[PDB]
Amino acid sequence: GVFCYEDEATSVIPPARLFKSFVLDADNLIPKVAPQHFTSAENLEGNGGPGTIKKITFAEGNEFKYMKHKVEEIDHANFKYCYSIIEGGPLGHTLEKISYEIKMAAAPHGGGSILKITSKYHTKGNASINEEEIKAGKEKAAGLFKAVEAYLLAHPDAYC
Repeated sequence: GVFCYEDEATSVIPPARLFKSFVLDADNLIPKVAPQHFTSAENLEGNGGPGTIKKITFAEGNEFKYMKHKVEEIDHANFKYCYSIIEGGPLGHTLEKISYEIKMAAAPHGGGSILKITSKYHTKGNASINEEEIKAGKEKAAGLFKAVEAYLLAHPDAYC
């Protein structure tokens, strides 16, 4: 089954900075912002736009594997980034893909942003929403939006 999760939250930053940190500099920023679950990244093969595989290096406790993060549509004009995961630790037994859709919208907050991450989980036809793996995916995605709300609260300017 595809399950469809979202975390919509409010940031100190205009969404240009919030998309440009979370998604565009995901390669170093996410692995500095939940540094316990992600260690580093590399742009594996891609044109910078969609059809790009990023390789985000990935952990539980210690470093585990490379995970492969597939860019499917970027939109800095609406501060969106849609992506996918063809291979990875979560993909590993029970999932055939995961998607993410970022949209970053305007907020009622002064100078701020609505961040969204979506994540969907395409559970292999042998497997559910892994109560183990999808409860991790939803809590680790919250990890980043909260830790980025703090880190981008301290470097609002960096991604300008």
